[PDB]
Amino acid sequence: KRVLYVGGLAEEVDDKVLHAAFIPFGDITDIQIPLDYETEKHRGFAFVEFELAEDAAAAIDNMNESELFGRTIRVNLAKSNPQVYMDIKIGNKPAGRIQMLLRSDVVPMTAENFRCLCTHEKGFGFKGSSFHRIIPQFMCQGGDFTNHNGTGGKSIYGKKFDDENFILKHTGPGLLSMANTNGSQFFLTCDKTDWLDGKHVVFGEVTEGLDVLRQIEAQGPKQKVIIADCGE
Amino acid sequence: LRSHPLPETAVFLKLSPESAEEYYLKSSDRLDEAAQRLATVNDERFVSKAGKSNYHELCDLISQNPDKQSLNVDAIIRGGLTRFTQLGKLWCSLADYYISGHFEKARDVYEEAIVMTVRDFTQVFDSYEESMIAAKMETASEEEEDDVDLELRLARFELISRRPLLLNSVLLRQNHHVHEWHKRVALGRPREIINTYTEAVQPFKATGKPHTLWFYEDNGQLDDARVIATKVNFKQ
Amino acid sequence: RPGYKVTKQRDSEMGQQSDYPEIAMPRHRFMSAYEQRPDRRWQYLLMAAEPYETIAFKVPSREIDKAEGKFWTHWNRETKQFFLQFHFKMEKPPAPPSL
Amino acid sequence: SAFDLDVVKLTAQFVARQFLTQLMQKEYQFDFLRPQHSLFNYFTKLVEQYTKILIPPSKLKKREVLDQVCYRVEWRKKEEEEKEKERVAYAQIDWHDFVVVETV
Amino acid sequence: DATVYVGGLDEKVSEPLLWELFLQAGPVVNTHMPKDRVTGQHQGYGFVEFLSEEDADYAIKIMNMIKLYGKPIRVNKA
Repeated sequence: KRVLYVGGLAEEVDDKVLHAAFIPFGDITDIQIPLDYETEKHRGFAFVEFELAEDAAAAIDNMNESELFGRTIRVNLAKSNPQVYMDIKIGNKPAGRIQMLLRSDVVPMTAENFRCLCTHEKGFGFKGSSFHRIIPQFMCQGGDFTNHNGTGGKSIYGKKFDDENFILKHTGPGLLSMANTNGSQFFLTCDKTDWLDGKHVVFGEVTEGLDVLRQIEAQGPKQKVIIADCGE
Repeated sequence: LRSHPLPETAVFLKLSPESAEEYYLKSSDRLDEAAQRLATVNDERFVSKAGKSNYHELCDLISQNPDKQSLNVDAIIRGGLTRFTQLGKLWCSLADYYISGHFEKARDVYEEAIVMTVRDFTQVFDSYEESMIAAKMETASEEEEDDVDLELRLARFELISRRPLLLNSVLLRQNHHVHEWHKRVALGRPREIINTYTEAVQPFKATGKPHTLWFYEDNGQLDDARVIATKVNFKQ
Repeated sequence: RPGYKVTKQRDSEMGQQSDYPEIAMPRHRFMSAYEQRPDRRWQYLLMAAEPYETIAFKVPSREIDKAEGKFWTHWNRETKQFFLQFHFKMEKPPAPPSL
Repeated sequence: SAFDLDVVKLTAQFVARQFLTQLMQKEYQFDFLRPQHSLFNYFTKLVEQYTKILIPPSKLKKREVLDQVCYRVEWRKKEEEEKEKERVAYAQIDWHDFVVVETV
Repeated sequence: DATVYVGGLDEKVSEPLLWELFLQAGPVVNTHMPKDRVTGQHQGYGFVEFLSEEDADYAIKIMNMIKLYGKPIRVNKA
């Protein structure tokens, strides 16, 4: 809930202008502006990531429909426990953003691994990888960024790490759980999957974009499902 | 650069040589800001001149405002030099308007070149003959409330042309304040007569025209009649 | 700024008397006219309730009343940000307000 | 963690009664004194607790205990369910059965 | 656990590529993959009895990685 979409940007607006306009609400960790290399100009929008979700929230309230460089801008969510996002592309088509809360309070090692794999801060991660196993009414599995078939992946700690605990249960759809010997592979549940309780470590939940998860499930893969971008 | 930082900690022409050798420019602008702050007369303006020698430009224009008249217009020329055009230019027009009517009218013109500028220029016309021209053009640009505004302009500015624009408002909407728009021509018995003929074309407005040639509660029940068993109420 | 407000009224215990806690509030969604059962290019503020028929309201203006963090970020998504953010369901009188 | 615990609780014992603010200047062991170091918070707890022991240094002569535990007791699921229902139905109705009247 | 239920298959698969397929993991002692008589074709779900239970619980762990005709294969205890 830390990443914001910012649209309606005049040509003169750039990453410096955005930093200056949004920093009053709190520290910012990243600013991305898609470019058209044929023109060398941006496409009128950007994504601003705040350090704190509370600050991102205050920014949405005060900046949405505000004026920047003479015109009205649009600001909204793009898609203590870390929150991360994945932007999903299905076939050649953007599907939207899934936002996830990681339960560092319950499973700190498991949450930290997934967090780092979203940011790529350890030198590798999920960006550009696929959901290679998708079963309707069950789950969508990804994170195999080395072999892309369920045989690969690696954690930030080495090839594998221990099951921390089984406190969190598979109680319904939209939960994050480790595939397994934990590495980087994970799944997003599409129903209650309680037969996996005590076998797979649950470590997070979808907070925004359940609809995007349902679009992934709809491919259960009939079309490639790619993590086009991700981060914290 | 670290040596430049330690030298900055140590910290005028020779010092400028040491600084330029140390370089970066943002620190120099910060130094000019330090001069403008520490001086807070004419020597500060000289520091602004050295700052001009150094080459945020809008911030320099703000310092020029702090220096406050043709020289300020020269500073406006420097602001024009700073960029071909986005909000900072609007700030320049804002400083131009806040304080030489031509300085505001020109910025209002450039704002007119690109609708909010037309709105601010409309506010400038609201501040005021030429402003009346801008306002009448704003109404004639092609809304009944705006027609009421133009009628207010007739009430202020300036008569037959007002009758023509009133004819335009009448053709635009034959509905009950139009007689009052005709009343401006009386400034009245004739405009009231137009209010009467309009009543024939359709209440108290004709009587007001009669006073111009020279109970409100019953006029109000009559207004209830004027609302667009119900007919029986119109009878009562 | 300027915003729109709709007041939808429902039956007066006339036919709803025949109550088995089966989903026994109305829901709104913004639909693009790009899909219809000829012409298109505008949005509709559709409002739906189980028995009664759907209802739509054309929104030519690109954006109106689209606020910015009205409440203090409390997360009961209900259906979506739109519904919780700006709807009221007087269930006792059967009046659905939307703005 | 016995070391950390012991030093926290000791500096907390003394801090509960100027001696620490002098110790810091006289002697990286007590790095928890700054609110920066996480453990600092727990420190603020211990001290408070000790500060409390200094309160009734008076006997406690507490039926009553029961009453108290009841009052403490006295001092969401359904909602989640209803919400779920709503999501289901919203997801499951024809948003193409249009029949509009006006426009704004 | 000695037996597993296996869903989501294509009829070109038969009892043989199940034999071969699950003995890749561990030997299928008793194979059952229905042949439907009426239209002479397979619905694609399977039941497997093993030597003992340990085979089959490891089979629960490893087992659902098989993909029959580009497509997913269900394996669960029974």
